[PDB]
Amino acid sequence: VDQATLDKLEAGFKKLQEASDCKSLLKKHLTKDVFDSIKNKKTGMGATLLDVIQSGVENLDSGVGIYAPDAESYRTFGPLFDPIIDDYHGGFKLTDKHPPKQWGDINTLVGLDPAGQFIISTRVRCGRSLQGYPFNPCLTAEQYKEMEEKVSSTLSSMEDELKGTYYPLTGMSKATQQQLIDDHFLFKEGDRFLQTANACRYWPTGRGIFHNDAKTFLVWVNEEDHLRIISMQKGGDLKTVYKRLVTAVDNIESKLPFSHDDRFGFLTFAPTNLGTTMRASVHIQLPKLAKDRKVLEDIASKFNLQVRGTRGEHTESEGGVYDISNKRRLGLTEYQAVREMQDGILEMIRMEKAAA
Ligand SMILES: Nc1ncnc2c1ncn2[C@@H]1O[C@H](COP(=O)(O)OP(=O)(O)O)[C@@H](O)[C@H]1O
Ligand SMILES: NC(=[NH2+])NCCC[C@H](N)C(=O)O
Ligand SMILES: [Cl-]
Ligand SMILES: [Mg+2]
Repeated sequence: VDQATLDKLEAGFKKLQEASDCKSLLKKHLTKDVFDSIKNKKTGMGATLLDVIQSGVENLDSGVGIYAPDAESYRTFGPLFDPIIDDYHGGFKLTDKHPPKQWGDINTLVGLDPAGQFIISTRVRCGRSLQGYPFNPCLTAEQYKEMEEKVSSTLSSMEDELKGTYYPLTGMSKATQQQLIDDHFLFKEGDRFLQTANACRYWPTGRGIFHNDAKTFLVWVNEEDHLRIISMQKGGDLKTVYKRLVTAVDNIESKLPFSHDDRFGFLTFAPTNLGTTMRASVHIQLPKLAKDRKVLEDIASKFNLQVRGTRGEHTESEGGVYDISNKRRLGLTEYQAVREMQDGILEMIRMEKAAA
């Protein structure tokens, strides 16, 4: 590590202290004992502790605040990642090791809201990393194009329900883009947390979205992760949604080599998406229980569920519509993950029905 870097790190660490109102896991776990212990480390690709915490330092409002420039970062800066991963994922020790991929008995899933008075839509996604490629911050503009090439090709061989067209962000009309974002299909453009983590370089080169005409199956290309395999649709038919995602992933996995860590499961750019990389969500309306986003969040937390705005994380709820999903992704199976969301939603719906 050079000198200019340490200057910004020492300056960054101090900033986290003078932010009495900062509640990010970064501040909560980057002790002076942890800071000094690794701030002088660098990875084979030149990633430093600054490339890891820069986003959380510049955005005190972050909930986590860090990212892994390359797979090696997860271990080079273990002292910092390890405790953050443990806290977030509901308890993941140092000796712990994520379990083997297990979709589970899909047949055991049920409809989330029959009467259809609360649930608007259901969605489940996973994240994958192409072997041979580092994470965003370590990518060259040429690598974004290479990766875009590989993924688009592999997806052109999707058949039946999973058959669709790849739409590059480069050349996409502002109208088409804005609509796909507003319809909750396409990832938003320019996220401050990602920008400051240098995850958006050369934008929009190599970025794109693949999806079948129904747009119930989608693959985000080069946003936060190399790939994001999405399955979504209106209603609470979690069974179908999950089943579809499973089909897609198993198929895609037989064609593209994805990075998998003996301990962290499937590797991702961010620590909250490790392991199963699964975020099973629903856009739900709970008028009585959501009489204060805060009281709703306290309820959901008891079920290991997370609450997000209608347009995604770091956004507000629009017209009572909230994004509730399983928070944990590492330390449990795909099946267990999707189940925490299922079980959690079923109870909250009940609590809502009995609510005064
Ligand atoms: N259950 C859902 N129904 C419809 N859209 C969803 C659903 N869950 C999330 N979304 C949409 O996914 C997009 C990305 O949201 P974000 O919070 O970044 O989640 P992620 O990165 O895990 O996919 C946003 O448009 C959000 O509105
Ligand atoms: N997509 C994600 N990694 N979301 C969770 C972290 C988001 C942001 N870096 C924060 O810590 O607030
Ligand atoms: Cl994260
Ligand atoms: Mg996202």
